[PDB]
Amino acid sequence: RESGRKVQSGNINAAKTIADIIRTCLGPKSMMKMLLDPMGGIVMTNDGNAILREIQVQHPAAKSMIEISRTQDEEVGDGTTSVIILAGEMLSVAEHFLEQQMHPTVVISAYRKALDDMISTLKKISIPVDISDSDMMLNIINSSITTKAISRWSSLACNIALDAVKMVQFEENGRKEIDIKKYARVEKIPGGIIEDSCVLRGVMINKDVTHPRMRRYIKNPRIVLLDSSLEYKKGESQTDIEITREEDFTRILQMEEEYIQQLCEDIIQLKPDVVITEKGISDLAQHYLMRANITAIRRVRKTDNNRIARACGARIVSRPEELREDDVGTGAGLLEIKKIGDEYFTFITDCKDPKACTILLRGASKEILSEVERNLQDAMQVCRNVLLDPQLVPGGGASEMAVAHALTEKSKAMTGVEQWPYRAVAQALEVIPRTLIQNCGASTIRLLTSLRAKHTQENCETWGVNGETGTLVDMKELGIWEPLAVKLQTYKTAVETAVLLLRIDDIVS
Amino acid sequence: TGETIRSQNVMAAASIANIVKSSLGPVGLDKMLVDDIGDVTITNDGATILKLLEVEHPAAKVLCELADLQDKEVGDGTTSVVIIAAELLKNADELVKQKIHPTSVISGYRLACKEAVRYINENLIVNTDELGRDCLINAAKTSMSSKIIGINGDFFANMVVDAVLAIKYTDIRGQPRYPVNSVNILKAHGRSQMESMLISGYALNCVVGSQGMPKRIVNAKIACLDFSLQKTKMKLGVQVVITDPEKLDQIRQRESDITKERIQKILATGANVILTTGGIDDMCLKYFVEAGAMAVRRVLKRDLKRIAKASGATILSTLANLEGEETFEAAMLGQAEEVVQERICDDELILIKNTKARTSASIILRGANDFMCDEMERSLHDALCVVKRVLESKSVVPGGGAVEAALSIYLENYATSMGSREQLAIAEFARSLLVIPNTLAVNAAQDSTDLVAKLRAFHNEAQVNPERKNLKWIGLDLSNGKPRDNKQAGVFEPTIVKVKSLKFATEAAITILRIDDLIKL
Repeated sequence: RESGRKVQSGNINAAKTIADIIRTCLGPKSMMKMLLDPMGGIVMTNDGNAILREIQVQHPAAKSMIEISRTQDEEVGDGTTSVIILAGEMLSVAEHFLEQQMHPTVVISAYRKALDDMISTLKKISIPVDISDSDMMLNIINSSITTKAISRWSSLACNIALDAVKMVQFEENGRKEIDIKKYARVEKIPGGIIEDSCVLRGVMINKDVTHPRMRRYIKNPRIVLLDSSLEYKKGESQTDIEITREEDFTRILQMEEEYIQQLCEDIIQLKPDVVITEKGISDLAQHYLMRANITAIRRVRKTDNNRIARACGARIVSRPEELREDDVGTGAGLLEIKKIGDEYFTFITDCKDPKACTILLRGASKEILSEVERNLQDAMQVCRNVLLDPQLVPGGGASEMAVAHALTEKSKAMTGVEQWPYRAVAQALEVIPRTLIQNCGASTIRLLTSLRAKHTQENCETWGVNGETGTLVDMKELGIWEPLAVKLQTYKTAVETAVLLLRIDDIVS
Repeated sequence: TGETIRSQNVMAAASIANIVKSSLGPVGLDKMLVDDIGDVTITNDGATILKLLEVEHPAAKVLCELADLQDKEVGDGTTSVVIIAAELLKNADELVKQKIHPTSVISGYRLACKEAVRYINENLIVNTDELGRDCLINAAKTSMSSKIIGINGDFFANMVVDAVLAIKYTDIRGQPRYPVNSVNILKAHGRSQMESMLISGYALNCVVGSQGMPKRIVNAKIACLDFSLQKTKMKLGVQVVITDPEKLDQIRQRESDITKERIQKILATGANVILTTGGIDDMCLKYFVEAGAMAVRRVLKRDLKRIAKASGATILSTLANLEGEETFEAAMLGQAEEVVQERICDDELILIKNTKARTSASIILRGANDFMCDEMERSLHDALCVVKRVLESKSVVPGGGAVEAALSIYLENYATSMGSREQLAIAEFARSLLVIPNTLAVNAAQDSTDLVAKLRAFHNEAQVNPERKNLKWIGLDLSNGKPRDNKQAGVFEPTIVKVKSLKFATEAAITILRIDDLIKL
C-alpha cells in the first residue's frame, strides 16, 4: 500500500537515477557505463537497451522506463538512449513545486501544449533534405557512423545503405506513408570483400536459399510463388488413405501424379524454369516438376516469400488451376545464382513494380561482415526517417535551445498555471546540451550562457553545442545532422512518459 | 474487535476509497496495480481495477462484491458507490464514538435513502430528445479530447449524436429497438475531416467488380456470403469418358460449368447484389453476369455480419451448408431498399442503403490521418453510451453532481422536522453526499471546498431544474464542475444509476456496523 507524494517522489528518484549515467553515455564522445555482475562480469556500453535489460529494477516505474524504451526500440531502435534522458527533468523540475500545490491535470495539459509547440518549431528549424541526392543523404549517415566511430569500410556502406532504403520506398496506408526497412535485406557473407559489391534489384535472399536449387542462372523465365493447393488427390477426386500398401500403390499413384501434372501444365503456360512452393508442397509434386524440367524448392519461411514476392512485385497465387505472368513473375524478371565464397547465392533482380533494391555486403569473414553491418544497421535507420520526413534538423543543442526558448514566450503568452511547466520543460530540453559539455570537458555554465546569447542573435538555427570540440558550432559546417522524424518521436516518447508517471500516485497490490 | 474491527472496517475502506477517488471521471488517474510478481496493470474506472486487484481485509472483500454488483448491472456509477459508503463509515463512527447506537444511525441512513430516491422521483425528466443526454453537443465534446477533433467540436457532435439518438437502426438479427448496439460507422481518412458526413444506410469498404456487371440496383435482394469463390475444386465426377488425351483436359475443366448452374439457382430464390466475403475472379464474375447479378467481392465480414442480421431471412453468412459453392433450396434471401454506388473519400464503394426488416443508419467518417481513425473510435464509444442510457431510461435526472448539493439541502429540512437521533443520521448521510463534487475537483485539479460552496450558493429552493443556473441548481462539468444549464455544458444522469448506488451504499453500511467479533480458533 503506497500513496501520495512518496509514490510521486519515488517516480522522480527512480527515473532520475536511470538517466544520470546514461546521459554520460550520450554523444559520439561519451562515457561508458560500468556494470559489475555479482559473478564479477563487466559490461562497458553506452546503448541504453543493453543497459536497461541488464540492470535490476525494483520500481515498476523503472520497469515502465524499459517499456517506453521498448516503444522507441520497436518503432525505431535508435534514440532509446535519448528518450529516457528528456523524461527525467520533466518530472524532476516541474513536479515538486506544483504537487506541493497538487494540480496533476494542469501539468498534463501543460505537457500537451509542450508537444505541439515543439512540432511547429521543428518545421521552423528544419530545412528540407533531398531524397533525390545521395550526398544530401551522405553526411547524415556520416554523422551516424562516427557515433560508433567505425569508418573502415562503413563509408562505402553509406552509399549501399542509402541506395537500399531510398529504393525500397513503397508503403501505403491510403496516403503512401513509407517507414519501411523490412522490405530491405542485408547480405550476410563470409566470402568476398565489401567494396566491389553493390546493391542489386529486387529483394536479395540469404536466409534459407544459399544453394543453386533454383537454377544456375536465369535471364528470361519467371518466378512462381505457390501458396496454392498442391495436395494431391488420393481417390478419383477423393481424399482416401495414402500409399502404404501395394494395393494402395497401384490405384492411387495414377491419380497422385494426375493432380500434379494439371498444376504443372498451368505453370508451363508462363514458361518458368524455377518454381518455389511453400504451402501444400508434396514430395511427389516437387519432383514431377523435375520431370517437367523445373527445379522446385521448398523448406523456406514465410517472411522469405514475402521478400521474394517483393523481389518480383507479384501476387502469390492461391488459385491452383490457373497461373499467369500477371499473377506471378511480373515482367520478364531476372534470377542470378553466383559463387561468392564457396556457396552459390541467389539474387532475384529485375523487380517489376520497380524501385526495389537491397543491401549486398560481404566481409572477408563473418566478423568483418558483422562490424560493417551494425553501422549499416544504424544507417538504414536514418534513411528510413528521411523517407518518413524529408527535412533535416541540426544536431547538438541547435534543435534543443531553439525549442527551449519558444516555450518561454508561449509561457509568457498563455501565462496561466501552465506557464511554470513550460519553463521547466525548457530546462528539461537543455540537459542534452548540458551533458555534451561533460561529454567534451568544458565549463558548463559559460557554454549554456553563450548558447542563450546565440539565440538572441542567430536564434540557434544551426549553432548548437558540440560535445566533440566544446564550442557552439555551425551544424552546417560540421555536418552534424539528423531527420526531423527521429527528433519528434524521441520527444513524443518523453512526453508520453511524463504524462504517464504523473498519473501514478498510488502503487498497490 | 468490537470498535477496533469497526475501526479496521473504516481504515480499510478509506484506503480503498482513496484509490477510486483518484480514478473518478475522465479527469481520474491511472493507478499501478501489483497483481503478480512481475505484472503491474495501470488503469482507472476503479470498479474494474478492484477486479484486477486482490482483497486484503474482509472489509476490503465485501466492497469488491458491492462495486461488482453495480458493475454487472450497469457501467455507470460503478466506481462511485465505493466512495459513498466509506463516507458513511466515518460519519457514523463519530456518532458511535459520541453516544449513538449503530442501529440508530443506519435507520436514518436508510430513511434518508428512501427520502433521497423520492427526490430522484420528483427530479425526473423524460424529455431528453432535443435536450439530449449531457447537452447534445457536449455528449461527445468533453469526450472528444480537442486535438484536431475539437475544431469540429460542434460540427461532429451535431452529426454523431443525432444519427444514433432516436432515429432508426436495427438491432441484433432484427430486434425492435432504437440503436443500443454497435453501428456500421467506419473510420477512414482522405482530403479533409470537415467532409465527414451522415449516410442513409450502410457503410461498406469493398472491392467492386468491373466487366459489365450492374453498378446500381434499386430494390435489391442481398446474398451475404460467408463462403469464398475463385474456383470450386473437382478432378473427377463429371465427364468420365475418354477418346483422346485432349479429353483428359476436358474432364477437369467441368468444375467450371457446374458452378454455372448453381449461380442461377442462387439468383432464383432471391438475389440482385452478391456480396462475397471471399474473393471472386473475373472468370468467376462471369458466373454472375451471364445469370444477371451484381457480384461485389472481398466484402469485409465485420460490416457484412451487420448486414446479414439486417437483411432479413436465412442468409449464407449464417449457413453452414457448403458444396464449394452451395445452391439455394427454398427461402434463402436478404432484403434492401436500394444499392447505390457512391463516390466517398474519392473511393467508389458500394453504399448499401437501408435493409428491409428495420431500415437503418450509419456514418462514413472522413479524416486526414490514420490518427483521425483512432480518435473517432472513442468519439464513437461515447455517443453509443449516451444513446443507450436514453433509450432504456427515457426518464432521466438533470444533474449528477448538481443533485448532490441539493440532496444535502433536501435532507437538512428532512432532518430538521424529523425529531430525535434520526435527525443527526439524516444529516450525516447528507455529509456523505458532498464527496461527489469533492473528488471531481481534485481529479479536475481544482478546489473541492470552493466548488461545492459555489453549488449550494446557487439556489432558490431545493430542486434541481433546467430553469436557470444563477438562482437554481442545474448541471456540472466533468472538467470544471461549475453548475451549468443542461443544454449548453451541464450534465444529466439516468435515474437507474443513482437509485442502485444509493441503495447499495446503505446496503454495505448496515452490515459493517453489525461487525463486533474477531473470533478464531
